[PDB]
Amino acid sequence: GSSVVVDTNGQPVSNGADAYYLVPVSHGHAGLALAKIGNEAEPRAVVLDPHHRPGLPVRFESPLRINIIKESYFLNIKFGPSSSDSGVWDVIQQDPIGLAVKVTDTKSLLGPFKVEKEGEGYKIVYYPERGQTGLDIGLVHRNDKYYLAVKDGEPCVFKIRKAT
Amino acid sequence: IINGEDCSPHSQPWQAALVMENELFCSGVLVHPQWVLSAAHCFQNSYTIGLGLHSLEADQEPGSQMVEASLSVRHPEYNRPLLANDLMLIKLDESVSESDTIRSISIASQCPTAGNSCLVSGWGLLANGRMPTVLQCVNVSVVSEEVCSKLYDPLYHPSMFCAGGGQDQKDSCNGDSGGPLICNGYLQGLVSFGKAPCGQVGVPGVYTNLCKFTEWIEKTVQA
Ligand SMILES: [Cl-]
Repeated sequence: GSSVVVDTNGQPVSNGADAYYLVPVSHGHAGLALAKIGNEAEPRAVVLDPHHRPGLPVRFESPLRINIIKESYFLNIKFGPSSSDSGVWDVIQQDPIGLAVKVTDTKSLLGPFKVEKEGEGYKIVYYPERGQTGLDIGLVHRNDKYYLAVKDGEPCVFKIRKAT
Repeated sequence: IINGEDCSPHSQPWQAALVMENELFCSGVLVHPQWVLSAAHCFQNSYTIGLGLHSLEADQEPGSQMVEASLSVRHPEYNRPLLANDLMLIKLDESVSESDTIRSISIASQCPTAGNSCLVSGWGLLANGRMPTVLQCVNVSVVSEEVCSKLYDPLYHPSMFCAGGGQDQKDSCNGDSGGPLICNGYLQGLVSFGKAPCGQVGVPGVYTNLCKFTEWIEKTVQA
């Protein structure tokens, strides 16, 4: 596929080497964070926290030895440094959210995500089988929180700001 | 190129740089005066290709050529299965003159031998995470199909071979895609993919297995 994912400065998004903020295009006041779903333990669900910005930055990782991300690549998305796989995103069936984005500490060679052009920025798309059709990542509201979750047709649209 | 060194200037005169607004994102290999071979995942609708380089400042590299290209042909089985058949041919807008610093290389017809010591070159990231100033080179050993398949199944396909994975942590890294793996004076592979992050102990890189595509290559270039 043609099209290269770019950051808010028009530069290609790097393959794993640099970290980026996912900035909601109409919720710039809100940042990505971790929250619980109800089962105490540690917080492992990804939310948009309206009161704390700019949020936890991400890296986009392909096993391809190219230094940029194209919209057609399957990716891992993760919190933290390159060297660690403690904050790797996966989508987990979980009451009462639905298919929630959650952090895990294991990673497939091909992650399940693509980043695809939508409106004024990008959406995250989940491809559980790594086939032709994927499901948009949107917001689901419960327990006073906004959880990242599969919401096909209702994506959350982000711009990608280099953590620089 | 992880844990290699500066190449001897212009010792790899088939090396091609693929650049986007004067930043490199992939390499390729001059295989014919009007054709560069690269990884299919590096596909772009048009290219700026640097030949004869050592540093990536063409302005500072006498004998270098920056040439335009718009036609590229991805192998028709690319990504079936996923990551497999990872080669494409770029036709340069005009033929290039061969010189002391710009030269075609022949492609191996024989498949790789486990234990064979081969050379990878590129301008990708270093062990320290920075980009190098000049073309890097490193020697890696071809790994058995048994060790390749155990590590990468179910994504191993015989359009791929593995190399590197030693204690020395020698490996390709991001930006080395599409560049050459040379064995015994022939082009044997293209940098393709591996585990991320690169350089892990015991995890070899994967390279396009060019001996399986010598007929598709000859036919595309001749059609
Ligand atoms: Cl901005």
